[PDB]
Order: sequence, then structure tokens, then C-alpha cells
Amino acid sequence: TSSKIYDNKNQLIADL
Amino acid sequence: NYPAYMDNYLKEVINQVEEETGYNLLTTGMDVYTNVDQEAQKHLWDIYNTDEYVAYPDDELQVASTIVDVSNGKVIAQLGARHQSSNVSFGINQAVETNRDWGSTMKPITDYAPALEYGVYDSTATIVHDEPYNYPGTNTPVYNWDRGYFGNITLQYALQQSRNVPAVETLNKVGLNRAKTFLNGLGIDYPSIHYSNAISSNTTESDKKYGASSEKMAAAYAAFANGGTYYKPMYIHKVVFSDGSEKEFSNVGTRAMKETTAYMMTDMMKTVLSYGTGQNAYLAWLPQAGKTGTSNYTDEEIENHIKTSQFVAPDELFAGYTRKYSMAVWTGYSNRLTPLVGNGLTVAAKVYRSMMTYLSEGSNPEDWNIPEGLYRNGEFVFKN
Ligand SMILES: *C(=O)[C@@H]([C@@H]1NC(C(=O)[O-])=C(SC2Cn3cnc[n+]3C2)[C@@H]1C)[C@@H](C)O
Ligand SMILES: [Zn+2]
Ligand SMILES: [Zn+2]
Ligand SMILES: [Zn+2]
Ligand SMILES: [Zn+2]
Repeated sequence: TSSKIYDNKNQLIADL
Repeated sequence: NYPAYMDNYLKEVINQVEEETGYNLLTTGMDVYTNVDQEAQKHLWDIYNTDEYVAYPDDELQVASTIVDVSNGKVIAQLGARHQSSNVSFGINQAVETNRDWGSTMKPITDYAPALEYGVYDSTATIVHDEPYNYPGTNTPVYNWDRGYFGNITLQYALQQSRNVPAVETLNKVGLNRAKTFLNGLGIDYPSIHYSNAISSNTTESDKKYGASSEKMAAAYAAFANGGTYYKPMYIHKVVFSDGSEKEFSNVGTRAMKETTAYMMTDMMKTVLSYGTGQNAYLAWLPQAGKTGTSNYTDEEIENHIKTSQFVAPDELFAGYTRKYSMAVWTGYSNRLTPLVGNGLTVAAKVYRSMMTYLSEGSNPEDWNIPEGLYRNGEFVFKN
């Protein structure tokens, strides 16, 4: 449904 | 929805998630934590698509590279394409694709390192042979780019000027089995390994892991940097499923080569940047090592499709590492039959310099300590 991607610092960058 | 620059990295994230968990992250709700250094990644994207850092000859020359954290094997930046005026989601990530020849950059990991590793050579000063020579078992000559033969030269200088004769012959002295094994330990494989492979990542399959991509090269050169330890490239750190559960991914290493081997290789490769080929990647203030690559066209190609007197190539490559980061660059045109000319050839090395400049400035650039069992002498290093 809705997935969230976080960079090396843990801050959201993408929603898939 | 997601940012322009991240496209390549996410594609691999999705691929890795369902390889380890068996869930397509698009069909299942889960929060996923990655190893992408956003600032570094934006900087990567900036080197490809501006006029700021690198002077390109034209808008369709491709660059593809992968940057790894040498200590854990975490891919921190990846970009397989530049200028993409057809935004279809999750395109062909050229940065992990292996369908292009990595040429000479295969020499260090396929020839000289194993040679040293299994003690076929004793020193960076061992005298090796660049004379008229034939691919073993056949009457086919091994030519050099200049068609000449440097004669008796040291291993170091052999790697530096990048001569094909001492390269190939050194594969023959290692043995084809030993070499296939060594490449496996560095995450690279062929269905079948041949003498041609001593100067080429050209494979028969490329259906999967076969051959070399900027991913697998970065992962291999990171082993040179850290003292001989290969880590599987990683993109994901942690997954949290909708059902609250969490799987953390610890990235464990394997002994790819002796610390003395890793050091001797580094030492020679230093000279590649300084005195030889990749001088367009030389930084006076940064302890780094690398190998350049300039693949060539086939006999068929030379006659029928390539029409020039100049020095031309389908692929130009660089594979360098510092104390902390490993980076491997591929350059070329989507259609291989478009050759690289004159200035086009410097792009690979220039790209690396630019990106390596960014990651290194600030932290003290530490050099490599000469480890137990090796000593210094003249220009070279010897064993015990
Ligand atoms: C490897 O890719 C290739 C040889 N290695 C290189 C290279 O290291 O870039 C070259 S071009 C070489 C011409 N020259 C003179 N002084 C420095 N350099 C760079 C050749 C083509 C193998 C496969 O032949
Ligand atoms: Zn920048
Ligand atoms: Zn800038
Ligand atoms: Zn010989
Ligand atoms: Zn064969």
C-alpha cells in the first residue's frame, strides 16, 4: 500500500 | 512519488528488500531505512548534469558509478545515467548492469593481486615481461595499445603504463582456477573464465552477476582499501513491517586477500595516478589509488562500423579508492558504436576526482601503514 524510504540520517526521502 | 536523483538507488533498494525478505515493497506497506548519503548523492547528480564540476563534450555521453563505504560495504551513492528526458519509473540502472567491458581495471583484481596472493611474485619490483607474446594455446598475439613492447620492466611499472602482455602472462602463471576463486571472493564471477579475461570483463552471459558493473568493482576495490576484506554491497539498513516487526541488516565481511597483498597492490596503484595514466584523478593532498581502463572494439566492429584514424574507445573506466571510500566510474554512449574521442576519455577520471574531492576535504586524509612482513626499498616494496 504505502511504504516509506529514509536516507542514512533517517530522514524521509521517498513514499512508495 | 519521489525525487529526480534517487531513481537509480530506490530501484536497487526494492530489489534488495524482496531478495532478503521476499516482499515487493510496492505491494506491501513497510518503512525501509537505506544507506544513501543524500548530500553526497545530490552532489553526484550535480557532477553529471551541470557545467560546474566536469566539462563534457556533449549531452549524450553517459557516466555510471557507485560509491562504497570501505569499512562496511554500504553503497552511499549510485547513478547510472545522466540527462533523462524520458522519465519512466525505475529505468535500466546501468550502474549495476554488466553489459559493458571494464578492460584494464580487471587487471588488478584478476592478475596481479592473485599473483602476489598465491606468491607467484615476491615484490612490487619483480621483473615481469612485456615482449611479443601469444594467448596460451593459440597463435593469436596479445597486442599493446601502442603496438610496442616495453621489454623487461618491474611489476609496478607494468601496472602503471598498463601493458597487456605482462598482464595476460601473469594470469597464466596464477592459473585459471585460482583466479576464478579470487574474483569470487571479491564478488565477481564468469560462467567460464578465459585468458581474454586478464584484460577484459567481457563475459558470455550477463543474465545476472556475470562480468563487471560499477557496483561489483567498487565492492572489490574496497577490499584493497581496508586491508583485504570484501563486503557485499548494501543499500538497506533496517526494515519495519506494518505488523511492527523489525529486521536489521548487519553487513559481515570475508577475507578476500592477505593484508600484505592489499597493501602492495595499493602501493603500485598509487603510481598509476601520479606517474602514469589516471593523472586526471591525481590529488596531491589525498592518499588514494586506482586503475584506468580503455576497452576496444572487435575486429568486425573496427572494419565495418568504426571509421577513424584516431584513438577511440567504446568505454572509458576508472576505479579508485581512498582510506575511507571506494568509487568505480564507467563512461560511454548508450549505443556502443558511438566512439569516445580525445577529451571524452578524461571524463571517467575527472568524475572520480570531483566526487572524491567532496567526500575527503575536511577529515584528515590518512595514508596506508606498511604492515608486518613487508619492508621499504628504493621505489618498491618487498616481502620476507
Ligand atoms: C585497458 O583498459 C587497456 C589499456 N589500458 C589503458 C588505460 O589504462 O587507460 C589504455 S589507454 C593508455 C594509453 N596511454 C599511454 N599512456 C597512458 N595511457 C593510457 C590501454 C588501451 C587494455 C585492454 O588494452
Ligand atoms: Zn556539489
Ligand atoms: Zn554546486
Ligand atoms: Zn614471460
Ligand atoms: Zn577458454
